[PDB]
Amino acid sequence: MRECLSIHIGQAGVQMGNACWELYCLEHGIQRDGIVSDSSFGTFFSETGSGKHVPRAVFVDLEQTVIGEVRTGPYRSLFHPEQLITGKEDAANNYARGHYTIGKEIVDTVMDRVRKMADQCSGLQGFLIFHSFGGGTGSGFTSLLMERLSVDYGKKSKLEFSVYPAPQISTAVVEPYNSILTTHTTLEHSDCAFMVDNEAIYDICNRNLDIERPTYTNLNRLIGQIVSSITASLRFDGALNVDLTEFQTNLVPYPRIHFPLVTYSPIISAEKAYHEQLSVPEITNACFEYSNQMVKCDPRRGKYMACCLLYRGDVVPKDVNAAIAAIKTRRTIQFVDWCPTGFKVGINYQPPTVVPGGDLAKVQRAVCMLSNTTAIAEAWARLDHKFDLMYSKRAFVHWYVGEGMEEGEFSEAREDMAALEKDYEEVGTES
Amino acid sequence: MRECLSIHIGQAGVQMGNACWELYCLEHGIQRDGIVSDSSFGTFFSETGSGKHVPRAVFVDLEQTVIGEVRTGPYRSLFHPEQLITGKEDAANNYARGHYTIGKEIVDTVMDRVRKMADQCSGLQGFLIFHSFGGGTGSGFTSLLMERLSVDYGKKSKLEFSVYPAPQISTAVVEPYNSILTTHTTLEHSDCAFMVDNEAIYDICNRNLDIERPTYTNLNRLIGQIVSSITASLRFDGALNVDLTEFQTNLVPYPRIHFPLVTYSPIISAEKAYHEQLSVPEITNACFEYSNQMVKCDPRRGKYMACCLLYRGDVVPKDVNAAIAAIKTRRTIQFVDWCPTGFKVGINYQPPTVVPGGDLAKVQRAVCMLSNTTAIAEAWARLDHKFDLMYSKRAFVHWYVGEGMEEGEFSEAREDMAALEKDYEEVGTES
Amino acid sequence: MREIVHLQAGQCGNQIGAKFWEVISDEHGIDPTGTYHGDSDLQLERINVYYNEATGGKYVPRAVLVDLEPGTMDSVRSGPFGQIFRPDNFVFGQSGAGNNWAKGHYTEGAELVDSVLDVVRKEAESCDCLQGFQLTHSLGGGTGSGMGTLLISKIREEYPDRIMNTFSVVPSPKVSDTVVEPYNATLSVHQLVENTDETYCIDNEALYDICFRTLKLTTPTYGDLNHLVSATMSGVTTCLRFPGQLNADLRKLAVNMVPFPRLHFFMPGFAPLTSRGSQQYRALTVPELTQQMFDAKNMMAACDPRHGRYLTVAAVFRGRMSMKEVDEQMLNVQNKNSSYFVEWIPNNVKTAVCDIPPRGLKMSATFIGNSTAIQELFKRISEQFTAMFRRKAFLHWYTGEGMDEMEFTEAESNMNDLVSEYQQYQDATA
Amino acid sequence: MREIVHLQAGQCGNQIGAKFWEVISDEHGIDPTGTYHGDSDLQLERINVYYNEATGGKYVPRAVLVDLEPGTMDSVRSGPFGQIFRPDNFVFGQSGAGNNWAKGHYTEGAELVDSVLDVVRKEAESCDCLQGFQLTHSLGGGTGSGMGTLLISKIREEYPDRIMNTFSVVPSPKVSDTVVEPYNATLSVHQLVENTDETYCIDNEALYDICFRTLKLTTPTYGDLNHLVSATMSGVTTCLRFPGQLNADLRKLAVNMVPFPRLHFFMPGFAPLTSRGSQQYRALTVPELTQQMFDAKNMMAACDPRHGRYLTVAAVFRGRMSMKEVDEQMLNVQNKNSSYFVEWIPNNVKTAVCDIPPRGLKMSATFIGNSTAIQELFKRISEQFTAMFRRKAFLHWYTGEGMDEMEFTEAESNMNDLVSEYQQYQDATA
Ligand SMILES: Nc1nc2c(ncn2[C@@H]2O[C@H](COP(=O)(O)OP(=O)(O)OP(=O)(O)O)[C@@H](O)[C@H]2O)c(=O)[nH]1
Ligand SMILES: Nc1nc2c(ncn2[C@@H]2O[C@H](COP(=O)(O)OP(=O)(O)OP(=O)(O)O)[C@@H](O)[C@H]2O)c(=O)[nH]1
Ligand SMILES: Nc1nc2c(ncn2[C@@H]2O[C@H](COP(=O)(O)OP(=O)(O)O)[C@@H](O)[C@H]2O)c(=O)[nH]1
Ligand SMILES: Nc1nc2c(ncn2[C@@H]2O[C@H](COP(=O)(O)OP(=O)(O)O)[C@@H](O)[C@H]2O)c(=O)[nH]1
Ligand SMILES: [Mg+2]
Ligand SMILES: [Mg+2]
Repeated sequence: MRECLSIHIGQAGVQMGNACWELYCLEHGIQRDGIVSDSSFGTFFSETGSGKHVPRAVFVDLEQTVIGEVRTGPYRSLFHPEQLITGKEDAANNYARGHYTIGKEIVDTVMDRVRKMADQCSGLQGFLIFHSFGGGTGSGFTSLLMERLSVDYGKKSKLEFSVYPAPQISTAVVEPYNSILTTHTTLEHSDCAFMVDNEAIYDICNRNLDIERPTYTNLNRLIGQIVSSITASLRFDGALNVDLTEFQTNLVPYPRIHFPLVTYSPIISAEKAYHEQLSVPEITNACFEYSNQMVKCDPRRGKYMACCLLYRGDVVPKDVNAAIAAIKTRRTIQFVDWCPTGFKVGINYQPPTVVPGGDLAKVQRAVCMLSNTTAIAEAWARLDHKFDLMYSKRAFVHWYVGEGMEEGEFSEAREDMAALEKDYEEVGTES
Repeated sequence: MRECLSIHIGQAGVQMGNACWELYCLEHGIQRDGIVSDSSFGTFFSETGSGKHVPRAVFVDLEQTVIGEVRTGPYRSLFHPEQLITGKEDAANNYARGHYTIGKEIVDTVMDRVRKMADQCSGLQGFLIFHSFGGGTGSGFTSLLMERLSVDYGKKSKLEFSVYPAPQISTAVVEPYNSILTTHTTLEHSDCAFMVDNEAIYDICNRNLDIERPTYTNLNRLIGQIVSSITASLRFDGALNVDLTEFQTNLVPYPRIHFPLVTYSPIISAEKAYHEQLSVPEITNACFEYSNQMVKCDPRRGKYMACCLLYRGDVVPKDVNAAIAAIKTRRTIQFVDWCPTGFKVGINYQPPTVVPGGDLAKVQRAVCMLSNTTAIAEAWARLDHKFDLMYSKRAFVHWYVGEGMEEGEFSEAREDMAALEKDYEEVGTES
Repeated sequence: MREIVHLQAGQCGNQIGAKFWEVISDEHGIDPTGTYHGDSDLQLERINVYYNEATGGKYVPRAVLVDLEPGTMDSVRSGPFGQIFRPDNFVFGQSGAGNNWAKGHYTEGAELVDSVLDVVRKEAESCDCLQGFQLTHSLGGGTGSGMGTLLISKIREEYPDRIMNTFSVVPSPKVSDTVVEPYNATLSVHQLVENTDETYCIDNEALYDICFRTLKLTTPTYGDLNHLVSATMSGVTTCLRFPGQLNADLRKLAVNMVPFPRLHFFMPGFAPLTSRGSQQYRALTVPELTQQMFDAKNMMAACDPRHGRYLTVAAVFRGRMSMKEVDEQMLNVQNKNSSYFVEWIPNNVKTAVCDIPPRGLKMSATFIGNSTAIQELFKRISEQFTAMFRRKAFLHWYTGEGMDEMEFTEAESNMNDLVSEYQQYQDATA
Repeated sequence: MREIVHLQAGQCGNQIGAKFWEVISDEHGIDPTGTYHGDSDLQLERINVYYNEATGGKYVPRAVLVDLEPGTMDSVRSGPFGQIFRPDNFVFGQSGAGNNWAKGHYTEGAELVDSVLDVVRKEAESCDCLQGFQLTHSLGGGTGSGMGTLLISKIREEYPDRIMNTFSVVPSPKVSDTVVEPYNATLSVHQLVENTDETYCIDNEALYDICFRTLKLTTPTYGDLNHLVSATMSGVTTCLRFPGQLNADLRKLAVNMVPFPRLHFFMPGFAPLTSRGSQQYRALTVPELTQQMFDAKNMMAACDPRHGRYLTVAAVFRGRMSMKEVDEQMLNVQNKNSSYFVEWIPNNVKTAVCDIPPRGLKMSATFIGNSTAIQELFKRISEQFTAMFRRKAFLHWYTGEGMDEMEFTEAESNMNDLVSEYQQYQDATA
């Protein structure tokens, strides 16, 4: 187990990155100035021959505003200045700009850094990519990087965390175009994508957590724990270690179906923690309830195809088997017929850490679930419906066309998206 | 290993010389007053029987302005007054003046000093010549010295550092005439020339270094490190010593192809140093990138014919072999077919020193590369194109003719230059 | 002297081996540094079986630890007994297998196969009379199933005469740890069914049950399950290491246990297993041990033996014993459980007794049974295999590593034959 | 007594010699000042082999240090053992060779050749029974390849009966240190192939490999590589310096090792080489040493011996030994590696044993092998030579020193014959 490289693209990805790297530093004990006041922090950090550890990340954006905060923020000393790549003019929520016109200018600079980062790795498990599914830079430039990375690093894991457009909440008018276009250009190249919706996490903050005034500092901070659970196996020892490539081997039965949804348990406030045991069954049963999943799509509306329970902390393997056995015998919880075995257990010894000032309570035992469910097809369909509803009248096509993109690309994108919907239908039925 | 003599001609060469000699004094610990507050500083210095060391250099110029600064500068006591030869009237950027009319008057005075300098040497490795390829004195008078030195000191190394005209930046209108004329008169006599462009070094100061206000005190100071790396083997001990004559034996396959380009790594600011390991592979890989070479010609556009990696400092021979092995297996980096072996390794123990007030950081490990690449033909061609574009209409020929030069010389110069371009074509192709 | 070389592949194999060598070293009185601090001279009488003696009394176990990723092996170095293994035997790769048999058998592990053989050959030459090899791994994993079978095929080609045992952890019936276990298990068995002489099938589900009820352990960790597996592993080789009234080496067990070459899959067992609460209330005598070993509640395999019949059974006792009691109790089991043995074998029990008991126990026994009930285990895996392969559930990962779909059907057909062969002998002449 | 005079040419030769005399002096218990402070009387029994005794017990090694430029030799003076060599033996020029064989053989070195012979002749006369000369240098350099061959031809003309060994560093296959090595190597070999009786080919690439994996040295410097080369150099001459059960002087090795006069290029080896981490885990016995010396991973030449066959092999042991173990292990290697020796030589191993071990080791061995695989080394150099000379890549430097192009083709043709001769004997009678 050796390096995994994290690429944070766009305002969403970068703001998630600083939350993630703040979490990484605390776990390994690296101060905010990069000094290490033992042998496992090399996966995400490089020792600068002086006791100073540099994160193995490339922060890319087309606007200086977001990366300017990091340069002037508390973690200014942490990051290598050359890694913080920034553009001149934002993508203006336009996929075509982020991909063709302004994206092409800065793509080479990013690849130059990635190659230098990759060369200093004895082993390179893969790439983590943090981006927003809806947006100019976070969706147009990531498609460029996915295409560029694939040719150079074929058959290396390329994980991505994507902010899928919420079914009901939206913060931009042309998201359906941006989201569908990026899906077309990443389906063939990406290995698997962990989907999270802002609306779903907002609901958790109100019901599970007692925070009545959540902010993106809360969503990103909570989302950071998801990545920590996924990469804990690389960075820590424990029974049933789960490497990075085991995810694509287990959670992706077919090449085009690689969009597992995210779930995390427990998520409880400090006051509400005193009244709960939080045993292995207690946390485990929460992961399979609609009230806790981080995508607003209802899992009960469909069937599962694979799951990976990334247990963490003071947990006992026997209880994991017993709790999992109880889940499989539920009639309400349905697993597709052609997959007799759906669970991919993983256990780690390092408990989750407590971020000072956070809204999450100290838990000596936590579980993170990654599940590939056909219910996510209900999310693509709404995106498809929202697309042709605008494209029929050419709602905003002139902006995209003028940026060096052809109208035919819109037709191809939906046609590829239409097949993806059909694929989930085919896999969800058995004789 | 014994004396190498440095001749600094023209404003460019002299201003480079004071930067170089400032560097030499600090390395050996000679104060600015020539006093030595142990056995290897005799290559470039002569002990004046009193504890005062005189540099073994001849500073020649046709205008008192530049040498007047040295006479009144901090190093006034350092140089032998008779060595600082100065003329009355500048060459006025005219090659003919610097060679025929005003050059002929002062040539004898220079040779008188050189002979006296040479006589006091038990062994004379060769001559270093610092000059500007474009200019009156730096290009016209150096041709005289090359012709005069060759007859007296046949088969002795005559190294030269030349400021090749930048492809895009230019500070004089008649450089193409001056540069081509000097090339014709030095091709047969010079052994090899290290080429540097002002535009290329300007780019490094902005990108690699963080200096937004570079000056010739920065270019010359950086250029001084190139000469120090080249002559460190003579002045210091270490595995794989590289004498002065090994350069002409290794980097010059054919007599007319002796124009290696310059490259130096690392070049990093103090602040940016904290975030880099600067291991042997890190510095080595930089030397072969277009972003660091000191000639704006793109190396990737051509093929290499020989290279000499002059490693320096706390370096390990095994890492040198491993790093070099990695380079040779690159497909993008191409070496000409008829040269199975291209690298000429050289390692020295003395680390580079830090010039107080400089823009370069303290590095315990540095590498300097001299490479003979066919891509330099793209630099001669632009000079050739810029020549006939003016000579067809006789843009400035009247100035040159009136100074005792014949028009036919212009035709011969380009014809010789044309063959040189053809030579690089012939060597760059194999069955 | 008779000598064995131990191979451990994957996370499961390496972690079992770590506990196994803790048990083996403790019995022979070896300090964690490798020095000998035992009290009885009989420990060094056959210490050559497992340990190569180095200068200064530092005994080095001849174990080869293989793992395509440094992770698991790194923890072994920092473990309590990490400093006993030879550093050069840690043949670790960089790119770990993604829990797919193809990568650990064709693409990645194939690059590391040559390196492992170099270490093994040196060990084999270090022996004066090599007996056989041991492999510890899991059939559900990628490296273990992949690298383990690749090693088995290669060493078999290079040591056809010698023996090779395989203590293989088998997928549990109810709860699984990996999604794609059926593909790995079916392919792995296709290699073991023809290349190994004896196998000791173990499943975590049975071991969890033993701790839950037979041992009353509230919080069992793999530090506990691997001890039971090690205890059985030590019992099988006790006769080699120590004397006894009636001995049985590895070859003796295989000849008696295996009627037909392809039916070489066994299910182990151990006794006595008693909780500290129930330790006081139970007498430790041969009759009590015999009942527990033949109890279906103590088998280390999920398959219930009562659902099938026994072809051959082997009980290896340890410690001070009475041969008359051993024969009487075996006679009782033979008659009482009349229908649990195939008639066409007149007697099915092969007994062996060793003088030295294990750890602080004064008496112990290890159970080995070649039941036909294990056909149920292979039946379930095939059913799960066909459920996925019917529509290529996860086949693109295997096909992308160089495997061909024709291999999957060949493995499926070969696996189906094994069940049919097992069912044939469950019948009786009359 | 039998006596040898050491010659070291160039940077490579001089620096190897400096480490070589540190090892030799340490074994005989010589203080850096030249005084003797040893403990065993057996050190002075044959100290005449290498050292001329001066007044006051100050033993002076009879080594001739030649270098066309003062640089390298100047550091030797300031080194730890600089004050042991005689000042007059430092025959240093001023104009160093520009890494071209022509300058070091015809123009510059030819002026210094006469001076060197004056020092050598005095040393040769100082001996009572001179055995042979030793030359340490590099084939890729200018002075070493040039001056070394010029010395060899001259001294051969003046000492035809005596022996001359040549420990020559040979260009590495992958990474080179000089651009024009092919020209120097091909010309140098053309001189050695007919003027020297035995050669010990060494390459830095193999030595780097030994340190990397066989010795686990993180930062190897030439202070480390030259020690391994010196260790082998000391082993070859141990029988002269110290007694043993079965001795072998320089002449004995050459007669046994060289079947045909032109096939006198060898590849050395040494054992035991163990990292401090792995030192504890390995037993030091004759069987262990034999495996390592014949291991292709320990050869000091890039060419893999398994790609060819052995014509003759010599293993010189040191320290307390058992002759039966030596014969048994050599018998094992002879039979086990059946196809690694040419049949037309019934037995290929020439053994020798010395009583005294080296430094603090209790047992050591030095390996010498006249493999036909070395034909690969000459094959590569010729291929590189023809690649450059096909269009006169760097020929103007050599032609300007007085050489003629006809010499290059003569050297090329002579070199091609050597490969053809090697290939002829790789065949078998049947
Ligand atoms: N969870 C979370 N989502 C964010 C955050 N910041 C932005 N987003 C999401 O990003 C979506 C819009 O795309 P952005 O990422 O903001 O835009 P971009 O990536 O900078 O690309 P541009 O169009 O060039 O600005 C919004 O709908 C938000 O939901 C954040 O900090 N946390
Ligand atoms: N790098 C560097 N280049 C210089 C420096 N000084 C002058 N030059 C270059 O010299 C070129 C013009 O020739 P000069 O050397 O200035 O003129 P000269 O050698 O004094 O000859 P004259 O024509 O007689 O003045 C300019 O294009 C500059 O690029 C210097 O200090 N550093
Ligand atoms: N009994 C036991 N089984 C284990 C242990 N560790 C892992 N396993 C089993 O190993 C299986 C996973 O395969 P694994 O060997 O980790 O994959 P590999 O590293 O590629 O060989 C799981 O189904 C676990 O049941 C252990 O310590 N004890
Ligand atoms: N093993 C070893 N090789 C060396 C050493 N120094 C130099 N070399 C080799 O010598 C070669 C260069 O030739 P060199 O002898 O320095 O040129 P010369 O001075 O004209 O003889 C390089 O290819 C190096 O590999 C050393 O200390 N040890
Ligand atoms: Mg933006
Ligand atoms: Mg001027």
